[PDB]
Amino acid sequence: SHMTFTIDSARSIFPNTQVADAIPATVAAFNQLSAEDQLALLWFAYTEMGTTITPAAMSAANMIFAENTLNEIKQMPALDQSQVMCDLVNQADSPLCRTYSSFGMNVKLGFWYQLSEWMKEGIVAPIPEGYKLSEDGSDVLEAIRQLEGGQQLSVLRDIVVNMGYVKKVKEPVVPPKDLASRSKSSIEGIDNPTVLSYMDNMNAFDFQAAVALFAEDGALKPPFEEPIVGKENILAYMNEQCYGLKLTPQQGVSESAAGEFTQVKVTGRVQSPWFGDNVGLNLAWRFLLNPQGEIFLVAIDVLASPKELMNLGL
Ligand SMILES: CC1=C(/C=C/C(C)=C/C=C/C(C)=C/C=C/C=C(C)/C=C/C=C(C)/C=C/C2=C(C)C(=O)CCC2(C)C)C(C)(C)CCC1
Repeated sequence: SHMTFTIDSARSIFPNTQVADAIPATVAAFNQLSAEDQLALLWFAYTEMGTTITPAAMSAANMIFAENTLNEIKQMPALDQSQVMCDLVNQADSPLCRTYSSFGMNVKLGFWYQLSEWMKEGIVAPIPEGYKLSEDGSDVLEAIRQLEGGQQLSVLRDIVVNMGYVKKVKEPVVPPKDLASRSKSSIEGIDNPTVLSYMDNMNAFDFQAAVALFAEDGALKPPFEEPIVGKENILAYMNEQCYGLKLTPQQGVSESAAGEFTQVKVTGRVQSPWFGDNVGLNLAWRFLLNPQGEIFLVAIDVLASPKELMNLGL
């Protein structure tokens, strides 16, 4: 009397999948730096991207939620403005740091975008002119710079959402696309209707229909994060982060797994609404589907290199 799979065990499907281990490795080294090296580093890392980041639409959609905090920061004198940003990057326990944690990912990113423009403008205390990183800061920055552009964005995203204090409810409601404006996924080697439905629903921003594909104890595991377990939790996450994505699943493989479960690996690209033209992250989706065809786990990973797109069969 036992269990074929746990979420823990499920997470080992498809072991020859190389993830971009350098992303969290670099975030971990970033976390050892001083607050002033940290903010300067993000300044340099952010600013480097230039055109790669398309900040305009997402900022606009999300700014209602950050407006009051931002304007409160706007009215502070420079030394208070610096101190608040130091509090966020240090993960201090302040009411502002807690309000920051309650913001949705896209609100957090629009917040920092606004601070980036005001810093440029000198409405917010900028990074001191000619500020120069420590040897350790400099090294984290070169590590970032060695990554593919999408992976650098992953670093930035990871750092941003983990600032402030450690239920994300302050985000906009998601409009699903019109029924007349949706796209049907085609994946080479794969006809699995759960997988195609996951792709199509996610692409249409129909997160009720995507959550409906999961088991009651099913789980969605983002890149470098713990699994999110159960429909209410998965829907909440999808509302926070999955608006505006263009998923391009390209290939995959299906195999039977123990106890009439089915294991499905897909590789492809995502484009975030924050990304430019031709920026995509290469992803794996690794599904474990129970015998009833429902998602017990889907695990999304950023791939180490484009070589991993065709790492499929066994
Ligand atoms: C901080 C800071 C500053 C400003 C920083 C700014 C302004 C940063 C902007 C960064 C941005 C805009 C990054 C955006 C990145 C987006 C990424 C990398 C998203 C990837 C998405 C993926 C991989 C999604 C895939 C998924 C799929 C396909 C699924 O099947 C299910 C869900 C999910 C897993 C989500 C300044 C300069 C002031 C200095 C002081 C501190």
